[PDB]
Amino acid sequence: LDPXRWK
Amino acid sequence: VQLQESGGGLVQPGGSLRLSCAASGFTFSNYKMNWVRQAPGKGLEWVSDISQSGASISYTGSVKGRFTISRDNAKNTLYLQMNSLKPEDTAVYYCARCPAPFTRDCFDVTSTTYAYRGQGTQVTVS
Amino acid sequence: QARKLVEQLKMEANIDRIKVSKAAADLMAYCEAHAKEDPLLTPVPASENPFR
Amino acid sequence: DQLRQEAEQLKNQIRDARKACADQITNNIDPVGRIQMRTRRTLRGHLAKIYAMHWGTDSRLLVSASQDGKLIIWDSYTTNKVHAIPLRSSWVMTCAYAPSGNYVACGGLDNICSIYNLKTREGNVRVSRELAGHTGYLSCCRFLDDNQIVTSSGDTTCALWDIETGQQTTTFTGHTGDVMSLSLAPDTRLFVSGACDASAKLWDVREGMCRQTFTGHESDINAICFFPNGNAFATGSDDATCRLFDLRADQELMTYSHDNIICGITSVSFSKSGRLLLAGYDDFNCNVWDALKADRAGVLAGHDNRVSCLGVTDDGMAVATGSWDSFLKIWNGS
Amino acid sequence: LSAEDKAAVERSKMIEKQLQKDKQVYRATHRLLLLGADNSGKSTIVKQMRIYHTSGIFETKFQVDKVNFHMFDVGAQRDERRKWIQCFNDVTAIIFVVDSSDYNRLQEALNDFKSIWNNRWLRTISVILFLNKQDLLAEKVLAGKSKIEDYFPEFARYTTPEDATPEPGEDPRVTRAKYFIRDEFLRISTASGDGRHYCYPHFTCSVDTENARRIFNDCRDIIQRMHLRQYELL
Amino acid sequence: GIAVEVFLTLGVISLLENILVIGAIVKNKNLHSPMYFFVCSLAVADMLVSMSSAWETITIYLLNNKHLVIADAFVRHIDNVFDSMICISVVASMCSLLAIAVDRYVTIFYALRYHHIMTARRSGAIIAGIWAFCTGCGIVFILYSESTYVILCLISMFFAMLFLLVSLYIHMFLLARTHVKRIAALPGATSMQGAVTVTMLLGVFTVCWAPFFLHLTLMLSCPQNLYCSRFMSHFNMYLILIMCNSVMDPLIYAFRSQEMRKTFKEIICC
Ligand SMILES: [Ca+2]
Repeated sequence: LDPXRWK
Repeated sequence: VQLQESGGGLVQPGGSLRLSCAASGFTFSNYKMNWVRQAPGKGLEWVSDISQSGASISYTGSVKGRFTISRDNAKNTLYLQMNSLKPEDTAVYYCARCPAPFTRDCFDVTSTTYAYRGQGTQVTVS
Repeated sequence: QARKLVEQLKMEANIDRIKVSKAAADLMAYCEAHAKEDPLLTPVPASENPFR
Repeated sequence: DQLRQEAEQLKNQIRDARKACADQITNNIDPVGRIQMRTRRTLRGHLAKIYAMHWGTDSRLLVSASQDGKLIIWDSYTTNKVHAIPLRSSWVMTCAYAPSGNYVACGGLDNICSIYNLKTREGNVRVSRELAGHTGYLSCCRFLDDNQIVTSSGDTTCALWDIETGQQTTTFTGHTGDVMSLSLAPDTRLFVSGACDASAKLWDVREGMCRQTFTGHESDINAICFFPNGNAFATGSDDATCRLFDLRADQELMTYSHDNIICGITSVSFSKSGRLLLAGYDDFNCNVWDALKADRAGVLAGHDNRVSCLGVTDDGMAVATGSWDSFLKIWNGS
Repeated sequence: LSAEDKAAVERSKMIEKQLQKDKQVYRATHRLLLLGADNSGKSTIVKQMRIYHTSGIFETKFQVDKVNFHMFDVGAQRDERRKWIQCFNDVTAIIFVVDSSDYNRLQEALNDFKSIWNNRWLRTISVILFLNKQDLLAEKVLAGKSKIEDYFPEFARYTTPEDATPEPGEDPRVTRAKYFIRDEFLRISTASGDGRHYCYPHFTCSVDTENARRIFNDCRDIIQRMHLRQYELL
Repeated sequence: GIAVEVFLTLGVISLLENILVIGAIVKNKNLHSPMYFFVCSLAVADMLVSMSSAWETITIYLLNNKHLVIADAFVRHIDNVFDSMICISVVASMCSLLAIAVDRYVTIFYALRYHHIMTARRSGAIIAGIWAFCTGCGIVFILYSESTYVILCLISMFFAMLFLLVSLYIHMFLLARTHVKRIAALPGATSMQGAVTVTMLLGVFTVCWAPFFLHLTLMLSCPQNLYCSRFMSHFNMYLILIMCNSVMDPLIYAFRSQEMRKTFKEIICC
């Protein structure tokens, strides 16, 4: 559950 | 509504005249006004133009500079001062209002019949 | 046209004229009557009002 | 000179007689109060400015005319489009609904009045008669009955016709400027027409000559209608005013204008009781005036463009309103 | 729910289908108001592009590149026009024809343009101008009679504008007079409004072809300028 | 969070205007041209971007803190749902914006034949097709993350759509310049307005997601580089700019034409 995607 | 034009007559070339038009039945201040002349053997041609409160003044090319036009909305009387006449100025002069107040264009002053126009004053040059 | 205008004006002037107060009373009376039937001066209930 | 002097003397006598009988600080009549007017239906389907609309006799059908060249019969109850007649010329300026409902008349810049029979039900609507004979644009056609139309024109003349034969019957030639609107009296015998010159005249369709002449305006008269009884009529003029002329007094009674209002009046109509004078204006919204007390009574806002059409129903339930926004609006009181 | 109401909604649906079909063809056609004077060849202008194909109005439907213009000339009306011109509040353009080879009644041609320009219900309306009968002007100034300075005192202290594009083999005095006449109307045009409408003057003769393409192109420019101004891009 | 509100206020700000931009399309009758339908689609996609990103941020703040406990398998799926909604919304926002640009270009360059080219029914069909394609892409792009092809497509979309959005407005501005050079040569009578308009439209679209897509393409070009790593470390404010676009776009499309402002003030009266 990380912010936005492709971080 | 009736516009009565005063003055008129026969004057030698180079004379002077004062044409006073009195208007009744409406608020004189809100209406653009014009002078239209009709020469014998010709239709009516527009001559002079004054806005609601003397803000703008205009003339046809043959009349620029010579004749002058002013308003007397307090006296409800419009004035045309005539000087340095020419043989082509022998005509009938009509003070024409234009249809609607608060309006910067005026239609049908030159028309064959206008709903409310002066009877006219004849001016003749010897 | 001058003669026609004169004759029209002369049969216009001779017309009898009723007082202005009489015309005002006529308008007031016809407004007071026929008033409660006017659907816009007095709006009608929506049951009998096809425009809801 | 002698004829002009006689005319001036007659005018002076008329003015003296009229001002002699001029006998309003009257608090007895109650104010109407603020008029609450709500759009119930909004009629959509016209393609361009609505410039003419006439109510039906059953107070449910109506005819509307639009510069797309379309005469639409609407059912104001269910908003259903009853009829859609494509006109021969798209510059229609007036429309008529025959009091029997059998016929619609329309006319415009083509100087003719076209008649359509509504009740055929074999194919679709057709043109029954193209009454030609005007040399100016038609401003207001109306039906006396199924076989007589009165017609205003932009050739200064009104005309009473006969649809069956196709030719004029009477001609009314007292106006100097273009005639813009005529209203049939309730008794349906004399009609009143208002012109570009600030004059409105009665006309008896039997004889065909002026009965009275009415002045007091300062510019063009765009719209006219009768008070519910055939004793008065209101004109809306291009100098941003309305005036009420009564025949018996043969003079002025009440003038309706505001310092705020600066634009001319495009349509005038009367409610069933005659207490609500409805006038469409150039500044895009209708205004309802109180006829008696001569004050503001309410506004009809909602039209994006100039209000051209304004017709109350026969029973007084609805108030249609066309405009250059291309929409008709049925209004009502809550 | 009822059978009669069913039929009512049925033909109302059919009518609205027809109305949408008519809306498509109505909004894709462009309506022109043709105006002029008795000496201004409106009739010859109409019956020169007529190939593109008691009554109080005449309608010419012509087609340039499948845009389907409807030009509405006005016949058999009274001389007054303060009332029936408001019907053309929504036209693409007013095509104004002038006869600027008379010098006498050119003045009320000027006041006529000034009235069309300065009228509400026409403030957004662009006026195309055809200064018709240019050969009359050329032959009238070549002969050396009836000088313009007699009727217009400011033609003496007027010079041919820099932007002017005279046709080759054309006298300088005739083009000076021509562009002075054009610039009088242009001076009236570029004096009122704020980008709402523009004048599009042309020089046309009596037998000039490609006259319809001029309404086509100036209508394209009118529509483009209106869009560019609403997108705040101009 | 320490600065969690930066993902919330902006989203809440999208409430105050992106709803209205929708409401102003279905309340005024004459705002039913294709362009304003595309504007409404833009507002819908911008609201979806804002809400989906804000809800993912709130979920992340809750889970990583001690305010909620939940199994990890369901966390992965709720993560995928939030991400897919965000990606759908982003691609729909970009597609709607390009549709507004194409509608304006066609309205000007095909000025007379426009109504025989595009009607409101065709605009509804285009909006439906755009949202269908965008939902499909926003599903596929996150059912398959971590694949260089998906990031490659999500970058090629932005590049090939920025290029078109720029070129259409450059042609439009050069035409408007050919017009102002003709208005200026009129007896008796500047491209600054056009230049500032083109600048604002082409720069709001860049200062808002040039950085996020540059970060995406740097993650596949120089991940083993400190120069690019210091860039990628600001993915937080890249997301912030992604959200700020959903505030800027209504101001630069629907808050400028006077008809939209009129219906907006009619709304604010009530
Ligand atoms: Ca995520």
